[PDB]
Amino acid sequence: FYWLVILIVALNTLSIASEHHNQPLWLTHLQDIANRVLLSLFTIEMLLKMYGLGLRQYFMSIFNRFDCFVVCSGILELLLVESGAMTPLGISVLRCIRLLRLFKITKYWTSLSNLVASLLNSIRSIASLLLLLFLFIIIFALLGMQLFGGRYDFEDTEVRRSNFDNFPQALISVFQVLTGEDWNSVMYNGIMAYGGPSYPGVLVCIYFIILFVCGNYILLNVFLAIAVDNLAEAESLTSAVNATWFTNFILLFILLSSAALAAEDPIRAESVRNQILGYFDIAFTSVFTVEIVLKMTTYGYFNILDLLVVAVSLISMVVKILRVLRVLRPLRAINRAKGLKHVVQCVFVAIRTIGNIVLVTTLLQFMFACIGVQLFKGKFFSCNDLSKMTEEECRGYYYVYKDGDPTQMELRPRQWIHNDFHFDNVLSAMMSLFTVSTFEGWPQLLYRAIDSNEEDMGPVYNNRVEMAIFFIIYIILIAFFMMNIFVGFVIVTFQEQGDKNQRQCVQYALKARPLRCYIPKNPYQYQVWYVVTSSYFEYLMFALIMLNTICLGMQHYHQSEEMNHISDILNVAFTIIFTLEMILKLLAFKARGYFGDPWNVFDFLIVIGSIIDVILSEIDTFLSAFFRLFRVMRLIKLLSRAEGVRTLLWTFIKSFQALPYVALLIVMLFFIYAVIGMQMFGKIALVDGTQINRNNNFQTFPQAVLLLFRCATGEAWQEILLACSYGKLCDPESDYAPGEEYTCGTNFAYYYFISFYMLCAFLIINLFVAVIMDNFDYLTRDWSILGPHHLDEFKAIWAEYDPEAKGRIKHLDVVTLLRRIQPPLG
Amino acid sequence: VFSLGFLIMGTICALMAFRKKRDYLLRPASMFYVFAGLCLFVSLEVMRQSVKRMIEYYYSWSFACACAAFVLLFLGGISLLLFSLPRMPQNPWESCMDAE
Amino acid sequence: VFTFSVGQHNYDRGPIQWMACENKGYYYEIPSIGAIRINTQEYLDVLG
Amino acid sequence: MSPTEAPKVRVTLFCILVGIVLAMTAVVSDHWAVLSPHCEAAHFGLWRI
Amino acid sequence: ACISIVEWKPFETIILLTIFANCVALAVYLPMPEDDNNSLNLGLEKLEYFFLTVFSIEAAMKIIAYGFLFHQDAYLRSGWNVLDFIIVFLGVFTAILEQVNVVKALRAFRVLRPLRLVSGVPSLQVVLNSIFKAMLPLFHIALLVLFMVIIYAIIGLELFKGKMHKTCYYIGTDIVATVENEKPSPCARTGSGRPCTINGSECRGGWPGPNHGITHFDNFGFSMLTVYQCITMEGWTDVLYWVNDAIGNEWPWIYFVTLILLGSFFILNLVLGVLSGEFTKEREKAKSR
Ligand SMILES: CCCCCCCCCCCCCCCCCC(=O)OC[C@H](COP(=O)([O-])OCC[N+](C)(C)C)OC(=O)CCCCCCCCCCCCCCCCC
Ligand SMILES: CCCCCCCCCCCCCCCCCC(=O)OC[C@H](COP(=O)(O)OCCN)OC(=O)CCCCCCCCCCCCCCCCC
Ligand SMILES: CCCCCCCCCCCCCCCCCC(=O)OC[C@H](COP(=O)(O)OCCN)OC(=O)CCCCCCCCCCCCCCCCC
Ligand SMILES: CCCCCCCCCCCCCCCCCC(=O)OC[C@H](COP(=O)(O)OCCN)OC(=O)CCCCCCCCCCCCCCCCC
Ligand SMILES: CCOC(=O)C1=C(COCCN)NC(C)=C(C(=O)OC)[C@@H]1c1ccccc1Cl
Ligand SMILES: [Ca+2]
Repeated sequence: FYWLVILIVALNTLSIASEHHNQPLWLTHLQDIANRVLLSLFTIEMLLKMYGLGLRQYFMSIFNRFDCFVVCSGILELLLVESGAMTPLGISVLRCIRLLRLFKITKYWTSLSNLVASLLNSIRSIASLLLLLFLFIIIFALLGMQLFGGRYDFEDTEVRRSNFDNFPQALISVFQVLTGEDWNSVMYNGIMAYGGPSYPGVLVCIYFIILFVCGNYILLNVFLAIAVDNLAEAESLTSAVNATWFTNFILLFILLSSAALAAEDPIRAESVRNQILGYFDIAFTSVFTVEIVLKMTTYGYFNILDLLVVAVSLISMVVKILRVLRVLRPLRAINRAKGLKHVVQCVFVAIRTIGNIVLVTTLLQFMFACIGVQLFKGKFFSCNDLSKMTEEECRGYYYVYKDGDPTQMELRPRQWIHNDFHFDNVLSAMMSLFTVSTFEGWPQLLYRAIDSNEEDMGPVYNNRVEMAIFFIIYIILIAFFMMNIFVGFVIVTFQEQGDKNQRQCVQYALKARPLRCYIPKNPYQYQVWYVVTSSYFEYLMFALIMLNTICLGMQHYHQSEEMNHISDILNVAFTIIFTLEMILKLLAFKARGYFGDPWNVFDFLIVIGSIIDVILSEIDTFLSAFFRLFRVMRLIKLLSRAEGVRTLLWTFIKSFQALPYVALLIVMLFFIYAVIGMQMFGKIALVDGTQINRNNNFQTFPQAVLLLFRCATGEAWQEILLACSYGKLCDPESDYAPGEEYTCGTNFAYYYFISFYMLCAFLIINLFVAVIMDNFDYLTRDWSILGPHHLDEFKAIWAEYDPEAKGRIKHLDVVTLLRRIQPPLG
Repeated sequence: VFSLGFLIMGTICALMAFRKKRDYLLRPASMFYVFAGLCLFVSLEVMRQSVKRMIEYYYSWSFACACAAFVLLFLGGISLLLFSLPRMPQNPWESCMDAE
Repeated sequence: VFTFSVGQHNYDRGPIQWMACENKGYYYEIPSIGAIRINTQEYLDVLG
Repeated sequence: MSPTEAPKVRVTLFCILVGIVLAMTAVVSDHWAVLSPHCEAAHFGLWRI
Repeated sequence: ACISIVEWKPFETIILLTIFANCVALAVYLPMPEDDNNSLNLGLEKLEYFFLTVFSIEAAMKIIAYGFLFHQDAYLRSGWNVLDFIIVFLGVFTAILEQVNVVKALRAFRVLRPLRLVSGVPSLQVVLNSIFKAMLPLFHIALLVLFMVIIYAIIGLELFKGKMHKTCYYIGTDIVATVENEKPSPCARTGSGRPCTINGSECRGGWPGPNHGITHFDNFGFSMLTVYQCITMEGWTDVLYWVNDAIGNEWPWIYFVTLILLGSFFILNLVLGVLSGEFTKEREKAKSR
């Protein structure tokens, strides 16, 4: 019987999921028939196991305090349609409460059953902080109503929907600045609402700086005191051939045969460079052949991969698909590299566990897609001109006015256009909501949903402002909450795998090594030395850098004939002062104890570069704009002062250096996707006004790699996805048959881009957590108890007395220095 | 000429570092090489620039000479510095400026 | 009395529709430039 | 001698010698550009074209 | 101290329920341009006097009871009674200044009154204090983001100062010549920048710049503003593309692609690291409570 309920709570989801726009009438009939049939069974079996479980203990469980709600609302919705029921306001509520039968699954998965049990008492703990967040938002919405409310009266005809004219609008605008999407154009409208790029007006830019920075700080506090405190407790809840140089050559060779794939003109296939690389490919292919044919003798996954890879390689000389599945070249260096097959094998581990959370958000994405279909189905059509509301009217030509000037018009044909991201079926609604979750172009869907009028009519400006809730609730569920427990399910795959102070402070003393100091000789050399290493000298030389930075900052454009002239002599003055301090230190440290310290080396380089820049810039009037950069990098000498900043930098940089294959995975993903897109999308034309243009295209390999970096950053990745969709112009250099030049691009794009984002979003997280996990002792360090910092203090005090390393010191100095070292160690 | 003189300067120390326990002397030497490459890069561009104020143009033989010597001198100085500089400490007790 | 409500604003239009419907006039909405010509030449049906 | 006897420092100290010879080569070899005004072809260098 | 009798009463739920009433007299206010009003806007300028005489005979009935001339200088030593007296002093000053002058800058202090909601609920007080004492470990990441934004502002002030003032107009006009969904980009006649392709169009100078003259690198403040906006990863590619059109395609990616690797990703890694470290610190401390 239990397995005969899932037969009918699945045949119900498929019912409500088959619903789309313009459906065949037999589908409407089949749908309401299935609804009646299924409500009958729902009620009848509820009652059957009511008398099989008795009234009192049936009411005991949490998930039948709800089932009768289904049983009641279902038939009362059957009945309200049998009344004077009317317009999609009440109707939406009927067909969407009809969806709460999709909530049965979450009770059904029985680990999803308590997942939400944990989720709900994660929020209850933090309700106070999540109330302070709403108070923050409300104060900034009111401050925006005071600053910009009623000031967006620009005389042009551009539409600026994100303003601060009333309270719901100000609230939407502050929420959009918080999600970070298109906040800069809200800032520009606010700068131009005041004067312009002038002194009083550019100070409205601090409303948005404080807004973004402090709002996102508070959001990080909110959604990180839930993945760090409220999923660490669910833990307690649940727990209680073998030649070296030869293979080095073969993996150097894999690299060459993969770099032969990068540099290949997509547009002209008959490039003499592609001709040059065709023979190179077959040479590489014979090489990779004759050294694995020899491998299948010493024996009968990775030893079969290159087996399957060299085949298509030496067969070539379908077509396109079989030159696109030759991208398996980088996927041979996984076995030849120990650490690579260690890392790849270490991430397939963290996939079959974070798969339980990837299936609950997929079902949560699906429920919202069906809600959105029931709200916005058929309502995302519109006309070229917003004056014509139905499709029979939107025909003919109309006038567009250039720059809103009624005396400069031009004719355009008016056409009934569909939004690119709509809610007509469930697949489309799921696509639209996917793009809303990455926070890209979501205000354009919000203001198109607010305008939604009726089933086949164009927008009505600010029709349904209450339709913002649907969006603001989605973003808060998926993009903020369920994303910050997908992150927690990755820490428990990292922090789990790998007293405590005791062994770590016994290791330091056991392996530590002393310093050097280079105390000088020759009382004149000691004389200068004592000045050059004096602390106040190191304050005087840090004042001159803060003074040299201001002088570089005082530069501006379209100045007059006495600011440059003083600038370029102050530059010479500073060059000479820094050279003087350099040679001063050389005289003290005797040129041997000078180059032992890496900051003195980094400073000598800055001196030598900033001297050459002087000559290059002075030769202009005596008989390379990147040499001028050696004046700015003189500012990183300040780092040597900052102890805390330097140790923080080192502690994260060293861990980035000890995790090179997690980053090699991202490099590999970028390489593979940029080689694929150069074949799939490489022949689209570079047109201005489109998203495939001269700055952003797939024609070269660096262009494709920078486009993919742009999509990783999430810039308008869904606007690029819509620029490769088969309706595209083929660029002239390419070889298309005559008449058919609008046949470029693929719908494969939809997979490509969506699989990029997701994968590129997963690895980044993976690389973040990883780097934060091998630093956890430092980031969680109680500075009261003990630490390697005291032991570095001890090394310092030991090296002062004993500059030359030499190990030993004499007992008198030994006991004398004991008073210095603080209680924790001394 | 500036670049060539830089490389002359770099070679003297890059050799004099071999005897008398003078390992350290490979740090300035390295840096000098870098600058040579740097100036050579500059050289490239200015000639390129003049080429585009004077017809068909072509960089044929000595351009690849310089665009290889500059690239290799640059990477060689940078790598020689990184091989003369000890190591990013990698452990709580390790230090740049360690004894041996 | 012929009243014209110009632009795209959130203000209330009931009052001016009343002014029009009370004093034997008419009520027009001009949201854009392309709406002007036809709405400013149509009062001549009421006058006829 | 760990920085002066290890082989990965000598591969570099030699690979820079290649740059040294091609650098003294780039300074005296005038073959690195052409003009064709339009035959009167010039071959350019740094000291003389 | 005859009023000490009152403050001990449930005289705090009367006050945080008229603090919620002044939060609605702010939300229903409609801001209109160029000195216009409605009837509801002029009604709520009468309710301000009521709220202003309720939040003063609430303090002057409390600064007479507990606080005094000095007596401890401790009643004020709450951190919150120092807030409400500011919030209720600005209310009288700005409520009298306009009637005596018979300023709209000074009306933007009325939005600070919702802070008495927290100064009147005790739980918000602990949450706010906790949130702030998690900000001092971030003294080194802030000192690093600051000095990195400064370095990138100074570098872009040197390589890009004054290069984005040319664009193409129609020949002999002051109309900027763009395409269907293009936004005005820089130009470079006689260079490696982009040449203008629009038909009847030439490349002239004296253009304010790309975002109505807001995005550019030609003094320290504007350079710092565009660096900050790039470091938030919003519109960084438009700035990259404009620098490309100004000076050419091959070098400037090094400036931007690095600032996104070093300022966006790397610094975010550090911030997340320090915050989660502090959170687990406090958690393992309180799990022993
Ligand atoms: C505080 C601790 C951390 C902070 C330190 C981190 C700061 C990082 C600083 C990076 C500087 C940015 C690189 C310069 C950008 C070049 C601009 C450009 O190409 O076009 C404009 C200009 C072009 O100007 P132009 O003169 O050609 O313009 C007009 C054209 N002509 C010449 C005809 C008039 O670039 C140049 O001048 C030439 C540049 C050559 C190559 C420059 C690369 C050197 C820098 C490499 C950086 C290495 C990676 C970063 C290292 C650490 C960071 C992770
Ligand atoms: C409760 C159900 C249980 C079953 C769950 C099964 C597992 C699902 C997990 C995958 C996640 C999917 C979420 C993505 C949103 C869905 C996008 C979509 O459905 O788009 C369909 C799109 C229709 O778009 P439309 O505008 O109608 O196009 C008209 C012209 N063709 O037409 C298309 O062609 C879109 C093609 C879709 C391509 C999707 C590829 C995604 C692959 C992900 C791999 C990377 C993830 C790695 C792990 C991430 C972190 C762990
Ligand atoms: C922290 C986590 C987040 C990510 C961490 C790690 C991810 C790494 C991915 C970073 C991607 C950024 C690299 C961008 C390089 C792209 C170069 C570029 O955009 O320059 C454009 C310029 C145009 O010239 P061209 O291509 O010839 O055509 C123009 C007209 N002729 O081109 C030129 O003229 C100059 C030629 C440029 C050649 C230099 C090589 C650039 C690409 C190599 C970088 C690595 C490539 C491998 C995959 C990278 C991913 C790791
Ligand atoms: C803490 C964590 C987060 C951080 C939050 C704090 C953020 C606040 C930072 C915002 C500061 C932005 C200041 C912007 C205003 C600077 C002046 C300016 O913008 O205008 C440029 C000015 C000339 O412009 P113009 O008006 O055109 O001149 C005449 C026209 N013919 O030319 C000038 O005069 C500009 C002069 C400024 C040069 C200074 C260069 C940097 C100085 C700092 C060096 C050391 C850093 C501080 C040390 C602290 C160490 C503890
Ligand atoms: C880690 C993968 O991120 C994604 O690609 C997802 C996005 C992008 O989210 C970024 C938020 N700005 N939006 C949707 C809707 C997803 C989905 O439907 O999974 C099948 C996933 C997702 C979202 C939140 C939590 C986990 C996941 Cl796997
Ligand atoms: Ca964006």
